[PDB]
Amino acid sequence: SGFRKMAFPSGKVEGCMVQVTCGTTTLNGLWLDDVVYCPRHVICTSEDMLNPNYEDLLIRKSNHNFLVQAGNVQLRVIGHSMQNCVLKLKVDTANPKTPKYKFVRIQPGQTFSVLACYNGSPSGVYQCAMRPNFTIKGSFLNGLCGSVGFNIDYDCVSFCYMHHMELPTGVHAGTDLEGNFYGPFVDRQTAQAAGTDTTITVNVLAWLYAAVINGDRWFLNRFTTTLNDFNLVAMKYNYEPLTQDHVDILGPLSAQTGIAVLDMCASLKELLQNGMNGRTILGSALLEDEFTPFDVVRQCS
Amino acid sequence: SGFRKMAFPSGKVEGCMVQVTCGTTTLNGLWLDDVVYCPRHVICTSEDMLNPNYEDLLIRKSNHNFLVQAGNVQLRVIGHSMQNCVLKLKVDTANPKTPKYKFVRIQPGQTFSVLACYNGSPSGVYQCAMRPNFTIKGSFLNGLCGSVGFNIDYDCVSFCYMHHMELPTGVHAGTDLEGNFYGPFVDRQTAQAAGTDTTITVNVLAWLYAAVINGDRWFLNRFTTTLNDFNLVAMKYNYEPLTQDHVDILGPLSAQTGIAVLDMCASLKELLQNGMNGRTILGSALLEDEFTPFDVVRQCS
Repeated sequence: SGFRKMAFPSGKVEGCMVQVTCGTTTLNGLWLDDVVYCPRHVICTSEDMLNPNYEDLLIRKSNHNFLVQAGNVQLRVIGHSMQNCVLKLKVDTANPKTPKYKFVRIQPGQTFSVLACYNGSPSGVYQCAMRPNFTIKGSFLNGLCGSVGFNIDYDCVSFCYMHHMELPTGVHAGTDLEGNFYGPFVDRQTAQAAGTDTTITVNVLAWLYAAVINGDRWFLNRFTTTLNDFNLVAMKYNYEPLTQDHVDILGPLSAQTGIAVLDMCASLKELLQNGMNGRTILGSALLEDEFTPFDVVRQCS
Repeated sequence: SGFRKMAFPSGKVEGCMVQVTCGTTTLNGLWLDDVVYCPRHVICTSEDMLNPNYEDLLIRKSNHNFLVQAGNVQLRVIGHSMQNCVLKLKVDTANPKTPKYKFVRIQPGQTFSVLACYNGSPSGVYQCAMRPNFTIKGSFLNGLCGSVGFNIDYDCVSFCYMHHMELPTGVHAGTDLEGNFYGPFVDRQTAQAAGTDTTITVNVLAWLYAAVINGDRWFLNRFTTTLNDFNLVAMKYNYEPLTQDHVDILGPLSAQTGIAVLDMCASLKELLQNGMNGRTILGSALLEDEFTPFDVVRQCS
């Protein structure tokens, strides 16, 4: 039938985006209260990025080397500090548009919205997943460093990602808002390998439930299986192993559709082995894994 | 490789969404200056919708039957008026959050962002195309009547769509902001057929250019063709005919990639006839038609 990825409304985040320029390098910053968060690599020349000593580089910089703009306004940097891979630029003006917010570190396979920004100006909003190997796919953040990923729960913006770099493979890597990289990556222009990526099994199951809910059910069979038997097949097709926590997470969708989680696992098992025979599910010719069980519940209920 | 659909930042639209309740029916309204725009079918009972005389129904209603809420605020309806299929509720308070805006009527095959809203509260943002048959696919606006589609150019929000209804097939139908339906549809609960849908040829070509730009070029062949010869094949696979205006529209992408528009048409011709042989283009197993040439230019340049 049809099922679209949905991003959170970006309004609350838009009012926090600023421009941070240092030398010939301009990237995006996040302005929350009297602090502007941005990738520490803003201080690096192209040469510096090859093997930066950030401690030593940061020391040479002065406040007045950091040009922070919010629209047409110029915010004066009062003090600069480094927390892991993120720079914290203290300013004398609290952002009046600061929303209720938390910093959160998300798990692999979870989803969030990214407000893609160029030089402090919002350009667009994307929905994406953190891959099991802690990268983001889609070639949508190229040179848009400092753009942030988030989720909105009630009135609160939970910031979970800040874009730092493209790996040589083109995939995106970044940090949480405390500047800790997702995955084994470092903010240096060197060869770095992402792990083997795997398909997010729980998400694919969620999406199949979505398909049933939307009347697209051709793939449903009258088999069931055990987690153990299913996971043998999963490993073969580079699917993340399915846990009891995952099964527990899928309960509401199982209850809504009257399809036991392990029965849905049996239908996936058959799709993996036989393919889709030139057929589509929710208008897609492949199995989609960037919708969480929560995403499906929110959109389908 | 990878290429994600991007919605416009929704902030400017978020501040315009209101709740309009009439009887047991609650839907979304657009609050611009001292006017609230919403589907006229808000005044209809479930029974009324089967065959409404809107003129007669509107007459029975009074201002005080229209409950208009902006967050926790209650806006008093000063006067109510009907322009085609949209109700215009005059209020005594101008929206202080009114952005620079235009009302525009878009062409079939064009794209826009939809701020999906439930009862005046923004829930999410989607990117979509107006199908050649003047419907919207994706089952994302169900019961979210009054949600609006838009584009943002510079500082200006160009409103182009207001959601009214799902056709019995489940696809979405709606109007421009002057209340003129897109396509042959009416705001009545009766059987209505959408035209045969066709694939948006110019958009598919745009997306192939996108694929080349992102290093995914396996489908490129050393053939060319004429518009006439191509369009013979297109008609066979229910593709929109390609015009010189379309070719002219694709010029910048042709210039960026060094691939003549008619040469790209020849590669599409081959994809249509032979399929994709279990291969993907930009991570998709089918030919995507919801990215305009403009969308591709904005995202890839």
